[PDB]
Amino acid sequence: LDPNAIITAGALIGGGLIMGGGAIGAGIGDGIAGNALISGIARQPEAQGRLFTPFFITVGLVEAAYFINLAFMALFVFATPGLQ
Amino acid sequence: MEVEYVGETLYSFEPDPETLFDALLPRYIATRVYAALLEAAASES
Repeated sequence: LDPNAIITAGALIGGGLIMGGGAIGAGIGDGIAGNALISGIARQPEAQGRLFTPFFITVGLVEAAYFINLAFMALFVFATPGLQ
Repeated sequence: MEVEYVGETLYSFEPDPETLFDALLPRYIATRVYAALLEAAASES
C-alpha cells in the first residue's frame, strides 16, 4: 500500500471527527443560548435589545470555536501534516 | 371570600403563585379586620 494513502485516510477520519465535534458543540451551544434568549424575551417584551448583546457574545464564544475546528479540518485534509 | 373577574411584562412569583396566595390571603383578612376596627373606633368617637 502507498503510505500516502494511509496518511490521507487517517487525515479524512480526523477531519470528520473535528467536524462532528465542532458541529455538535455549535448546535448544542447555540440551542442553549437561544433558549435563554427566547425565555428572556417571553418574560419581557421590551428586554429584547439589551439581551442581544450578551447572547451574541455567547454565540461568538461558540461559533468561533466551531470555526476554529474548521480551519484545522482543512489543515488535516488539504495540507495534511506528515504527508509523504 | 367570593371571586370577581375583570377582563383587563408578566410578574415573577417567588417561589410560586400558590404558596404566596395561601400566605397572603390570611394577611388580607387581617388587614380587613384592622380596617374594620379603625372604622369602628372613628365611628365610636
